[PDB]
Amino acid sequence: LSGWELNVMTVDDLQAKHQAEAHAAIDTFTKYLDIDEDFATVLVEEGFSTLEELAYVPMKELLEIEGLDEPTVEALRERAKNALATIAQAQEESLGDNKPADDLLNLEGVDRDLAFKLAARGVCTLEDLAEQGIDDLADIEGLTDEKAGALIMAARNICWFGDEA
Repeated sequence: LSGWELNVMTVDDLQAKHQAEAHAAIDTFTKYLDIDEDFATVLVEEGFSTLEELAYVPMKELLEIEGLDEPTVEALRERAKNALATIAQAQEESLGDNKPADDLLNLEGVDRDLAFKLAARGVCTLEDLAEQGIDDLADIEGLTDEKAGALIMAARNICWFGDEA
């Protein structure tokens, strides 16, 4: 009805979602004023909670913060770089919901590419391959139907026909 993604998750904490998140960000600026601790704190007016579009901001609006020396701005830039790094890490961890473990790369005949493709197909655990047919594991970038069938036979032999755990 609104066209935008609605989110209702919290039940008792972070219930307001606008005031409880305003003054609770100590995990973000855990090392912000690394020169000395008795300098300042992050503000709520600007927010200091974005760390993505805040990397580039002119000096027209940063005067309202008392105690603005060049170590302060250098520590701000260093923390922005560290935030960029941790955000890129969180992205590269969240986008790829595959995680091919050691049991997935131990199959004979699959490199990183085939492992990633079979993990993106929808299966990621060894015991759940026997219930995937030949056409189910088809349309793979770099996998012949005969080779896919043979790998399915090998999987069902090592897991089901082998009778081991």
